[PDB]
Amino acid sequence: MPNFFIDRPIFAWVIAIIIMLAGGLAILKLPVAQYPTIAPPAVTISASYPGADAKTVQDTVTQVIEQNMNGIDNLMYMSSNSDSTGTVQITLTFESGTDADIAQVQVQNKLQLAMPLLPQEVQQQGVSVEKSSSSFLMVVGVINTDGTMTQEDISDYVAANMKDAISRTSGVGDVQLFGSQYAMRIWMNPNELNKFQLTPVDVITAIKAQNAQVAAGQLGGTPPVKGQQLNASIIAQTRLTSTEEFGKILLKVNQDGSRVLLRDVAKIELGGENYDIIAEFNGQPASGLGIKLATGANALDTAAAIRAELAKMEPFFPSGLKIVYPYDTTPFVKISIHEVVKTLVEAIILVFLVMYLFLQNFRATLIPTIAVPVVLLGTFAVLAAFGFSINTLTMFGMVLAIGLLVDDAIVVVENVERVMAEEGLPPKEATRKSMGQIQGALVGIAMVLSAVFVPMAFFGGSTGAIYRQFSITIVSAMALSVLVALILTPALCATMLKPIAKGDHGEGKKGFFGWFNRMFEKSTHHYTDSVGGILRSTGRYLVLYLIIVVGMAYLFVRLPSSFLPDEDQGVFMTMVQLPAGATQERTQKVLNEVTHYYLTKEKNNVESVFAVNGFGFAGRGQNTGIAFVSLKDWADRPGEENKVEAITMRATRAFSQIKDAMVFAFNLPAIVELGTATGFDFELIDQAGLGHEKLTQARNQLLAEAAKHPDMLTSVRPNGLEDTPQFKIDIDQEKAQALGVSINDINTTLGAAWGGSYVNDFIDRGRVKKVYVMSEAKYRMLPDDIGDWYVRAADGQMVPFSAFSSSRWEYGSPRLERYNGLPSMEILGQAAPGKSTGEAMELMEQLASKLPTGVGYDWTGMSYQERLSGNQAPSLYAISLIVVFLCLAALYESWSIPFSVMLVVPLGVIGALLAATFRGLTNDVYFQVGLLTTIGLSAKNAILIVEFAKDLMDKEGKGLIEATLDAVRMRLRPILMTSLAFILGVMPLVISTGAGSGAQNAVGTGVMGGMVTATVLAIFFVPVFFVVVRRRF
Amino acid sequence: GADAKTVQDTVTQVIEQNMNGIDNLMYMSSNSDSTGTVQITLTFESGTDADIAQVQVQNKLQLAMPLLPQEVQQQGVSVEKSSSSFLMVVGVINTDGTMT
Amino acid sequence: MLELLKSLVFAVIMVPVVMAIILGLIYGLGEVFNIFS
Repeated sequence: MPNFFIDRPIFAWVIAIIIMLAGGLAILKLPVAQYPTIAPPAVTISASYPGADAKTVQDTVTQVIEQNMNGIDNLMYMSSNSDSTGTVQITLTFESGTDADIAQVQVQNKLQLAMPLLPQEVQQQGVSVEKSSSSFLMVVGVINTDGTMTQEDISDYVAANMKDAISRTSGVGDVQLFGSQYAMRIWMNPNELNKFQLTPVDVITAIKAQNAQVAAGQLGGTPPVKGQQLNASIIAQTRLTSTEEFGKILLKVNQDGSRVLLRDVAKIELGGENYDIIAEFNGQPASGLGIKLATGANALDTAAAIRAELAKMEPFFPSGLKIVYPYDTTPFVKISIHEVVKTLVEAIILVFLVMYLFLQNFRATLIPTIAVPVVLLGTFAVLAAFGFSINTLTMFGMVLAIGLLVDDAIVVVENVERVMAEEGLPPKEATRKSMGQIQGALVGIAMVLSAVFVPMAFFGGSTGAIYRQFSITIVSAMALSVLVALILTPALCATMLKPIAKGDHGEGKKGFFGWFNRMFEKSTHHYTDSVGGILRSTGRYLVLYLIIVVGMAYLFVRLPSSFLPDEDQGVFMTMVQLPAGATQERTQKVLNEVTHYYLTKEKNNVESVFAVNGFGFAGRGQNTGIAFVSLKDWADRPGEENKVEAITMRATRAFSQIKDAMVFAFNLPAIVELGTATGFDFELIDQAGLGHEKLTQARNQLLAEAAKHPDMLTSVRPNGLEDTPQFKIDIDQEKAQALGVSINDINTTLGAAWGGSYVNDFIDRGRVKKVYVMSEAKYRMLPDDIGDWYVRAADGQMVPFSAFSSSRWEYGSPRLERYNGLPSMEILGQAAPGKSTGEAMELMEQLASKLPTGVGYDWTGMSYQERLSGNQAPSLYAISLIVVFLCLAALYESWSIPFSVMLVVPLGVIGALLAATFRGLTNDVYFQVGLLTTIGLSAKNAILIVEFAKDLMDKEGKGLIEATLDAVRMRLRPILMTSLAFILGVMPLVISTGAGSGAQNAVGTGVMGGMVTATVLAIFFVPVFFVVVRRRF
Repeated sequence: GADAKTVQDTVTQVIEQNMNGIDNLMYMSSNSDSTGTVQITLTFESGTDADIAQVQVQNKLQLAMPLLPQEVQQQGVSVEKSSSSFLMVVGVINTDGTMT
Repeated sequence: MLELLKSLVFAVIMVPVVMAIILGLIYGLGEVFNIFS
């Protein structure tokens, strides 16, 4: 087949042409995202039930929904959390790969039937049903710098004058608003109501009454009279467009007709639906747009289009109005591109150098430079053909696939120079023989590696998706290379190489190259001089081979594991917790203390503070909040101190000093879905429906033994929340309707007065919007304000609450969970340093085992997955062991020699470890995919050596050693070529700091060093392996 | 019984919003009329899967139902793969006139 | 594009070194095995 093209070089070019086009056709159509999808499909339902408590939300809504989720498919597990914001979030967990839409539609439709069973206010508010994405292209912060508006004020211009336009930009799928539109905020004063003997109900029904759609009919509509000729549409009462109108919403009228108005006993202005969360950007009111990268869109493209949209609204911005982008992914991605090609193009040059340093002439040093791009170009077309996207994962694997690409050609063009330099043969005929010798070699190898690299694509869950981005990248680009090696380069080796005389290594050259070749050829001798020595006595080199191998596990197991390196991203979050029920205002001060701190101490590196009050990760309400901070670009942040994690603890150490709060700042997991490799998610489940308290007791009880095994566990904590003093009140039914006082008015006034109540819709500026009714805060603050509110007795007299009502403080849990529809309590912890999770997990199970009757548990999330994808690891290695031996034995027709190859494995791996531990690293896939390209190349150099050595015994007939030496020598240079080229190309990735550096450096170190030992060690020991296997057999 | 404009802000634009970011979305055209009724016809890439299309639409649409005035909800909101050109028309009469 | 002139030098300057590295390895290491032979 190689000879097919030798006689048809153009027919090689022709293919080499198509590849550049298709590849080129891919570079334009190949998508862009910092990361692809990893997380398994999960649906999340969002329902709100205003002014409420966790158990109401649970009791009335959740469990109802829990029931009807039945019938849906591919469910992994069902999570629920209920809270004292009158909110639910039910996230449904679906098997990886499960169609998320079907997953969606099914859910939402299971919901429709269950919607009726829900409360109306639930229904009138609506519920939101989502696929789970916490990813965002960027956070659009928006601000007004003259202080002339609120964030609610600003909130609306966002939704109304901004939000939709960007929703209509190209490449954005999702537009969130981090603030609420105006709503009509009615604020009711009892003391005015009673004066008029009135209720919110009086207000309510009135609001409903006179703000609504009254549909009419037609004049002249059908059927008409014959003789008709004037038919139109009739227009009659409609919703109100303005507050002042609402004031004229008319509570009541008299027989004389005097008007009691809505504003005659309650203030009115537009407002935020929820005053829950406050925003501050660098100290002033704010909101924000969560923007998410649409599926397959070009991450670098959308963020710009966004910037463009917002550029043209600028004339239309009020004074002080401005935008900010406290968060964006695009910045980190663009560089990630430019860093990869800089790795490829500069490596093509080194090769041009290396081939030059050796061949020292221009023509051959061109050919791989032809050969290397084509596959690269070609690879993108394989990727984009079945449609991977350029991403962080996929770029590192390409560069890691260099090492196999670089050497494929060099090996190829190498063997032709040797034949020429040794046999002086014309390159074209010279080319064939090179191919004649090594053709079977390439075949076996490309079988081997594909046996090494394909295994990992069958990995499960989130992590496997990580592994098959590299794997499918590393399997294709390696395949195309072999086609090239077998096709173009030979016709490039036949045509584009010039003849050289028989017997010339170039010693007779002048200058640095004669000095060179003389040195190298001399460096060749001593090496084999000892190798032959190495071979006279094998037993020693077998003993010492065991030694190296032992330290491998010793250094291998001593090395901890992780998912992903943590990068300075320019941004980091800091998280606050106050005591329980601790108020909002208090919450907001430390923030300003938080915010000010950055701008105070971190002024250099910190550009901005984007603040959130009342919203936690660990649950919501006043006593929590987060400061999302931004920094200046790395180039503005010299040294590690200026870098986040450095910034982090510094910031952290200072916030330790705080009073009243749990303040800690931390980095952002490059993927916020991945959790922790040493940590675990767990559920304390009540199988028996014991209720709550008991369920708790086991929990804390479960921490007791837990905290009695830090030796295994650490950080073992419940994620959820604690019972607070919460205010009971008792209705005395009998006293009530003894006054002739109906219950709902009591209940309804109540939930509406104190809780606040959404009545109905109006429109503003042509925008349909909500109405609310509620008591002025100062009115609704406190229990003594309860009795301030009165009720209209059926007889007309106004009835206070302190009359029929009797109350107490009490404890209740202002958040609640059910897991797969069983009340759950989360726990969170990690394995002790030096301890793996499953050991921890096993112990929870034991400690979970010993819990009270009715107490179950479930592991979940990264624990649920860490359970299933652990079983899979060894069964693949064996498959990955089996396939590998078979193929060589095919190439070799030997049930032993293949072992002579297999022993090279620890030689590259060992050096690889050294560098990760000397730099004190951890075990990750940038490392564990790098552990692979290394091993192969080490089995690349031994197979070939044994190819010739074998070739020397079966063809030239030469005995075992004299061939063994013979092979190692001839292959000396190319190994030296190989290792020489590969090592310097990855050099930048070793020193690389800055954005994306931890990842870059990750691949770099484990690969570089192991390629120090593989290069150097293997070439010594692999001839022994061969000899020790061959002699033994 | 209402008017287009209201209908447009009560529903139509309530609808236009959740419709950002569904796949193969070539263009949208909507209408609201003095009969109180809407049509919103979506068109997606030639070769698109209309069911799948039907699904993402169905998915986003759910977002806006709570944003609907009730009778619209009670009246119900259907999403249907549409063709504005009837295949045919079959007509009918009574030829003895015995019917109207 | 001082970008390439930036990498061009170092990419060249290291070539003899790393080759100088390993020739010294085989120098020092080739001394190991004769010595350990």
